[PDB]
Formats: sequence, structure tokens, C-alpha cells
Amino acid sequence: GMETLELQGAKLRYHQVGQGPVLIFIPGANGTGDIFLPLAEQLKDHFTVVAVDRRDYGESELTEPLPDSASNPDSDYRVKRDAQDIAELAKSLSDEPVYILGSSSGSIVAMHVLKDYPEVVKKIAFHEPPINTFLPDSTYWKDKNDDIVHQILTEGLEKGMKTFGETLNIAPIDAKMMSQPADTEEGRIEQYKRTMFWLEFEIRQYTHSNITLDDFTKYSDKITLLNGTDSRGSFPQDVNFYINKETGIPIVDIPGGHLGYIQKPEGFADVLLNMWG
Amino acid sequence: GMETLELQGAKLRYHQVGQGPVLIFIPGANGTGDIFLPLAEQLKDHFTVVAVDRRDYGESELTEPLPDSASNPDSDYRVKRDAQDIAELAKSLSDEPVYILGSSSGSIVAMHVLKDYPEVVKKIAFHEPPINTFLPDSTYWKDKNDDIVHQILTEGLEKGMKTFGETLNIAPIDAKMMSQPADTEEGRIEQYKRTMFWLEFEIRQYTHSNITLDDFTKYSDKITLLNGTDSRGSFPQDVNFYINKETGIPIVDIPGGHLGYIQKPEGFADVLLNMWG
Ligand SMILES: [Mg+2]
Ligand SMILES: [Mg+2]
Ligand SMILES: [Mg+2]
Ligand SMILES: [Mg+2]
Ligand SMILES: [Mg+2]
Ligand SMILES: [Mg+2]
Repeated sequence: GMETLELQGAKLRYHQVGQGPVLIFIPGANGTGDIFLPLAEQLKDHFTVVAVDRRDYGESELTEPLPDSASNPDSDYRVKRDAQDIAELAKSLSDEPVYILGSSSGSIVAMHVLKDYPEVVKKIAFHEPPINTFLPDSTYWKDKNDDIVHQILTEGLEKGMKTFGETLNIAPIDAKMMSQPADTEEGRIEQYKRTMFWLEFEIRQYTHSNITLDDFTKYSDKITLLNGTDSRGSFPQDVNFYINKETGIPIVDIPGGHLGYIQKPEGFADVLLNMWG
Repeated sequence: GMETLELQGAKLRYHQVGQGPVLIFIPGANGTGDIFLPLAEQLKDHFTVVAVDRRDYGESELTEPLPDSASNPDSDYRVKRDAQDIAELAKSLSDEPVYILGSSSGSIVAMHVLKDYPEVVKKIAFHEPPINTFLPDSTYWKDKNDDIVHQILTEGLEKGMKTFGETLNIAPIDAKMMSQPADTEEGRIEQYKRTMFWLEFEIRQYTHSNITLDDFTKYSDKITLLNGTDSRGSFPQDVNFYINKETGIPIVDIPGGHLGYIQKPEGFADVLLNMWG
């Protein structure tokens, strides 16, 4: 139902109503053009209104993953790519310069359209821009932005991962290993990504997944439960004790803690070789 | 040097060392099989050890996006797909059923391998599983996991944004609107994901991007700055006041606040028509 312009790295989706000169609306934080549609109706008798879903939002779709560096707070990839999207969009819709309005971060995209593709711009409006780079007090506002993101993404994550470990009674040596930062900045950003992904897409879905005790009894001859010798008292050992209680499936104790296969790989292997090998 | 198995929706990468019967190791929250390589070193004379990067982690890569519903906490797409990955890997490497060990969430994957693809399992070991579904106190453990994830992915965001709105003196009209929850659970999930994306990938990058007052003055004839009439005292209006003081570029007042285009679309359109119609 939405129009599409295929660009390098994305299919850009946009609403288009009206007749007349082109007027491109660039959204802020919500990312999507639908917030402009009530406005577009008031205007459709005077402009061909184009309301964009920026490529990372809404119905637009990336055709390749974001570059890993986009996570850096001084990355310029996305803002420049958004501006180039609007310029390519204007060129595809019009042989003349067009009207552009951006709001909030969308007004920042519009600033970059004017800077890098002024030939597509007839008139432009910046609705309540939050850019701080050229301000006398730029550093104050930049630091506030940096600190709020740090608070939410990193502080919120470290405090909740500590809460997980205490909720499950994880042994210190396990807690430490599992929350240990990566020795490189690229490793640390990956480690953040991978943890957020686990929190959002794995922990809840897997720990309440569809497994019953009957699934264990049907194949009890195949199964060994393993409890670490250095992780006693933790919730995962209680899960195994329950399985054992209800099914008779054996528990074999194995060196190390929750991470004993890396903590004590010699001792872990010996148990497995005796079990199976 | 990693091996590859091309499956539906992903290229599954794994380490393969040793010789004899296949023994697949399924990692937990770290997602990657390198954590088993010291253990593999100790096992490689008795087993062909296979240590998997689950498809969402490490050197594995998706070739199709995840389903939108994977974010839902009762989704079971990912655990079932992980389990299917292990099963196809076993059939690719061995004509005999194989040995399997998983730890932590990897042990839950192993559980679904036994449930759905028992034919590929010779023997299987569940090292310290944190699954709670079949426990007599499942509700306690399930609701604790749900609370902690919610805290991080949504509430730490909600609290940080309120302090951020006070720092920028965002008008109550706009704060209420920007933080109004969606009328659907899945709609609220998408809201939070969108805001978390903006937080990580947009606010810092865009607000400290490379725009100077010189970029404006080159084209002062094209530009209108817009301030809402219901968002007085907010930081984005201070940015427009600075640009106007330094360059003379006009500010035009327009109905509504920071989201004035959806708050008062008729009055917003009236001003834009005065400007460009
Ligand atoms: Mg190309
Ligand atoms: Mg909530
Ligand atoms: Mg920069
Ligand atoms: Mg002020
Ligand atoms: Mg008029
Ligand atoms: Mg005019």
C-alpha cells in the first residue's frame, strides 16, 4: 500500500498523497511517516506530500545489516545515509528542487540534506531541532545525551544481570566470568549486543519453553543430568534435582561450576570420557 | 578455521576437531562454541567434537530476518529453530545418532532436540538447565525472569526518558504523547524496541553530527525555523533561537508542541500553506 524506492542497502517505504509540488516530511524519533498523514490531508490539495519511513523503521527494510560501527556514538553513517535517502527520493519524484520539512532528529536529517544535496532543496523547514554541535554549550548537552544512554543501556543492563545472578544464586566465580568485559572495544560492543539479544530473545522464551517431565521419561535411558561441583546451591542444580526426583534419571557431578567446561576442562572431560567415551 | 552448514534462514558455523563418534556441544548465553575448545582439546582422541555457534551468535549469520514475533516472551520460534539446527548438523556429520551436551540455555536447546528429533540422539547430557516450565513453582521463576527483563528493556528506559525530558524541559503535552503506551502488547513491544534503537543508534550520533552555522548561512534564503506554540521553554526551541540570533534566519511559530503536526494538523497546515503554498 506504501510506495517503495529501492536504494543501496534498503527498500525505503513512503506514503504519497496529493497533487502539486513535492513536499517531503522527515520524521523524528518515531521513525515513520504515518505521524504526518493527518497533516498530509490538510495539504494534499497543494502539494504531493511524501511522508517517509526512514530506512531503519516502520515498513522500510534494510537489505544488509547495519555496519558494526553504527553503534559508536560518533558514527556518521546513519545520519548521512538518511540524508542521501531523502535526496535520492526527491530526485526520483521530481525534476525540480522540492519542499522538505523535518522534525526533531528528522530536522537533523534535513540539515544534512541541505548540506550535502542542496540542489534538491527549494525551501526547507527545521521543526524544533535538538542538534547541539554548533551551540556555545554543546558539551553540556552532548554529555547529557551520552550519560542518559549510558544509564539506560549499560547501567541498566549491568544492574539487571547482577539481579539475575542473585535470583539464580550463581556462584561468584561464575558471576565474574559471565559478566567480565571483553578485552577490546569491538569485543565489548559485541558483548553488549549479544547480552541484549539474549535478554530480549532468549532468556524468557527458552526458560518457559514447552518441555514436560514426560519428555524425559520417554527417553530416560539416553539422558545424564550434570551438576557442577563448584555451583552447589544454584537454581539450575535444583532443576536437575527435580528432574531426578520425578524421573529417576541420574545426576553425575562434574568439576567446575556453571562454566566448568572452561574452568576445569581436564576434569570435565574425564567425567565425559568415563560416562560415554 | 570454522566449518559451515547452510540451513534455512542462516549459515551455521561450528568448530570441528578430533575423531571417532560425533559429540556436539551447544552453548548457553554466550552463544558461541569457542567456549568449549579447551574441553575439545581433552576429548579429541575419543570423539569428533563439534562446537556450535548458534545461528544468532558469533560467526554464524542469519540470511533472513527474525520473525517480528520473536520478541514476544512466549515465542518459541528461536528454541525450535536452534534445536532443528542441531538435528540437521547431526545428520550432516553422522549416519549414527550422536552424543550431545548442552549447558544452561544450550541444555534447553538439547532438550528440544530430544523432544523433536530423538532419532539423532545417541546419548544426551543437560548441564545445569535453567528451564522452569515443569517445576511445581514455575510461576515464581517465570515471573521473576519476566520482571527482570522488563526492568531492563522497558522500565530503565522509562525512567531515563523522564529525566531526559526534564533536562530538555520537554512540554507535558509532548512527554505524555511520546510516552503514551500502545493499546496492544505487541504494539508496546515495538514501541520499546524503536525507542531502544533510537537511543543506541540515533540520539547521540545525530545530535552531535557535523552541522555548522556556516552550513545554514550559505542558504539562509531557503530555511525556515519552526517553533511550536505549546512547547515553549524546551531545549529544541533554544536551538532555533540560537540559529536565528547568529544568522537572522526567521523563526515562524506554529500550533502545537514538539509533535504539533499530529497534535494540531489543521493549524500546522495553515502555517505551512502561508509559508510555501
Ligand atoms: Mg549497490
Ligand atoms: Mg511495563
Ligand atoms: Mg562527528
Ligand atoms: Mg531553555
Ligand atoms: Mg493563510
Ligand atoms: Mg513563502
